[PDB]
Amino acid sequence: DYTFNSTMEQNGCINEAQTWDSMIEENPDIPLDDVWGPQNYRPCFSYAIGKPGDLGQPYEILNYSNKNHIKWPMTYAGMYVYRLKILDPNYSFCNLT
Amino acid sequence: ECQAYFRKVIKSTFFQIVMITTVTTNSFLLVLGTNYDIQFEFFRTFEVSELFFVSVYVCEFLMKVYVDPITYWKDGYNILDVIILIILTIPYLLRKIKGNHSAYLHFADGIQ
Amino acid sequence: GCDMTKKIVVQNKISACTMGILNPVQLQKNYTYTIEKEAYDDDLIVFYEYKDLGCPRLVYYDKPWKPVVELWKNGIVEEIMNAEYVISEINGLVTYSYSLTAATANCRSQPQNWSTFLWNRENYVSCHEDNKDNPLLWPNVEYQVLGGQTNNKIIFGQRNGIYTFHLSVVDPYYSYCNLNTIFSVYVHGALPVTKFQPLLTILLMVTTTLLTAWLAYAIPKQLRS
Ligand SMILES: *[C@@H]1O[C@H](CO)[C@@H](O[C@@H]2O[C@H](CO)[C@@H](O[C@@H]3O[C@H](CO[C@@H]4O[C@H](CO)[C@@H](O)[C@H](O)[C@@H]4O)[C@@H](O)[C@H](O[C@@H]4O[C@H](CO)[C@@H](O)[C@H](O)[C@@H]4O)[C@@H]3O)[C@H](O)[C@H]2NC(C)=O)[C@H](O)[C@H]1NC(C)=O
Ligand SMILES: *[C@@H]1O[C@H](CO)[C@@H](O[C@@H]2O[C@H](CO)[C@@H](O[C@@H]3O[C@H](CO)[C@@H](O)[C@H](O)[C@@H]3O)[C@H](O)[C@H]2NC(C)=O)[C@H](O)[C@H]1NC(C)=O
Ligand SMILES: *[C@@H]1O[C@H](CO)[C@@H](O[C@@H]2O[C@H](CO)[C@@H](O)[C@H](O)[C@H]2NC(C)=O)[C@H](O)[C@H]1NC(C)=O
Ligand SMILES: *[C@@H]1O[C@H](CO)[C@@H](O)[C@H](O)[C@H]1NC(C)=O
Repeated sequence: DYTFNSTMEQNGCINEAQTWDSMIEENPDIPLDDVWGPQNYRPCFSYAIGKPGDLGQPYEILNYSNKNHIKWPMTYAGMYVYRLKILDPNYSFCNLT
Repeated sequence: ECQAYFRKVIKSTFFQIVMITTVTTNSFLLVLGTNYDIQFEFFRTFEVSELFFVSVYVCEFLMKVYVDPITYWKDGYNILDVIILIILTIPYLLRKIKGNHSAYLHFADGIQ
Repeated sequence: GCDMTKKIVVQNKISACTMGILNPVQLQKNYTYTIEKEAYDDDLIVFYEYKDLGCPRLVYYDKPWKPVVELWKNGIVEEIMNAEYVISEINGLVTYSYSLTAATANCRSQPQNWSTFLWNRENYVSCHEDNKDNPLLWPNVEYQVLGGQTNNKIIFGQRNGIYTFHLSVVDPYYSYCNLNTIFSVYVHGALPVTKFQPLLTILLMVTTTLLTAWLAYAIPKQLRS
C-alpha cells in the first residue's frame, strides 16, 4: 500500500515501463537487493525495447526533473522504512544506498 | 373496372401494417447504420433489407401513380409524400449505382 | 557529397491506435492482415511490424491526401521537405488512383511513370523542362510525382486495409543523399459494392412486373365475387 505522483503517461513514457510489482514477480526466490538495480535497468522512453503495454499504472523510476512524490493511504497510520537506491547504469562506479 | 377492388385493398389495414413494419425496419437499419462496423461489415443483411425497402417504396409510388394525383396536386399531406418519394428515388438512383461525377457523401443518413 | 546525418520522417500526429479500431498493446504479436486479391493476380497476406513501423496513419477513402515529410538533422526538426517525391507499394497493389493527370499540371515533356523498369536522384529527368523531342503522346496520362511546385495528391480506393508506402525523394538538386523511407497508412472507407449486373433500375423493373402480375392475379378475385 504505497503509490506515487503520476502514471506511465504524463511522464513521457512512450512504451511500457517496468514497475516494482512486476519485477518482484520477475524474480521468484532471491531477495530484493538482487531484483532491480543498475545492472537490470531498461528505460521506458524506448519505443523499441520491451513492451507496448497499457499505460497508466503507477510509475516508480522517480528522479529529479520529475515531480514524482510519494503517497500512502490516508486512513491507517504506519511507517515504511524506505531505502533509496540509484538506478542509472553509468553514473558512478560503486553502490550508493 | 378493378379500381374498386384495388381501393378496397388499399383501405385494408394489413397493407399499411406491412408498410409500417418495413419502414420501422428501415429506421432500425439507420440506427445500426450510424455505427461503423455494421456500416460496411456484417452488412449483407443491410443489403437485402435495403433492397426490400426500395422495392416497397417503388410499389408505393406505383400505387400513387394512379389518377389520384388529380388530388395529389392540390392537397396537403399528399403532395408532401409524393414529393418525398421523388426526392427519395432520384438520389439513391444516382448514389447506390452512381458511376457519375459527384463530390462526396452527404445524403445517406439524410435519405434514410 | 552526401550528408549522412540527414533523414526524412512522416508526421504521425494522430495515429490509428488509441481509438475504437486497434490498440497499440496487441499489434506486435503477429497481427497479420488480409489482401482481397488486388495486387498482381491470390491468397496474398501482409504482416505488420509494430516495432519497425509504429502505429499506422489513418486516412479516409475518396479524400485527396498528401503525406507531409520533414527533414531531420542530428535528431532535430529543422525544415519541412518541399522537393518532388514519389511513392510506391512494396507488396505491389494498384487500388489507388492519382489526382489531376499532368495536363492541368502544365507538363510539356511527356513525364515518365512507374513502368520504365526503382526511381532515384539518378534516373529522374523531369517533364517541366523544354526538351525538344518528346512533347506528348498524351491526352490524359497521369502524373506519378507528388510534392514540388505542382499540387497532385493520391485518391484512395475502397479496399479498407493497411498500406506500406515506400517513399523516395526524387529531386536531383536538393541533396546528394538518396533520401528514402517506409511508412504505413490505413484507410477506413464507406461501403463495398456487391450489386453486380442487377441494377436498381433492373430490380425496379422486376418489381413492377411482379406487382402487375399480382394485380392480374387479383383481378379474378374481384371477377369471382
Ligand atoms: C528524469 O526523469 C525524466 C522523466 O521522469 C526524464 O525525462 C525524459 O527523458 C527522456 C529521454 O532522456 C525523454 O524521452 C523521449 O524519447 C523520445 C525518443 O523516441 C524516439 O522516436 C524516434 C522516432 O523516429 C525513434 O526513431 C527513436 O529511436 C526514439 O524511439 C523522444 O521523441 C522525446 O522527445 C520529445 O519528448 C517530448 C516530451 O517531453 C514530446 O512531447 C515530444 O513530442 C518529443 O517526442 C524524448 O526524448 C522524455 O520525454 C523525458 N520526459 C520528460 C517529462 O522530460 C529524465 O531524462 C530523467 N533524468 C535523467 C538524468 O535521466
Ligand atoms: C506510361 O507512360 C508511357 C509514355 O512513355 C505511356 O505510353 C503511351 O501511352 C499513351 C496513352 O495510353 C499512348 O497513346 C495512345 O495509345 C493508345 C493505345 O493504348 C492508342 O489507341 C492511341 O491512339 C494513342 O496512341 C502511347 O501510344 C503510349 N506510348 C507507347 C510507346 O506505348 C504509358 O501508357 C504510361 N502508362 C501508364 C500506366 O500511365
Ligand atoms: C504530484 O504531486 C505534487 C504535489 O506535491 C505536484 O507538484 C506540483 O507540480 C507543479 C508543476 O510544476 C508545481 O508548479 C508545484 O509547485 C508542485 N507543488 C508541490 C507541492 O510539489 C505535481 O503536480 C503532482 N504531479 C502530477 C502529475 O499531478
Ligand atoms: C508471428 O511471428 C513471430 C516472429 O516472426 C513468431 O515468433 C510467432 O510465432 C508468429 N505467430 C504466429 C501466430 O504466426
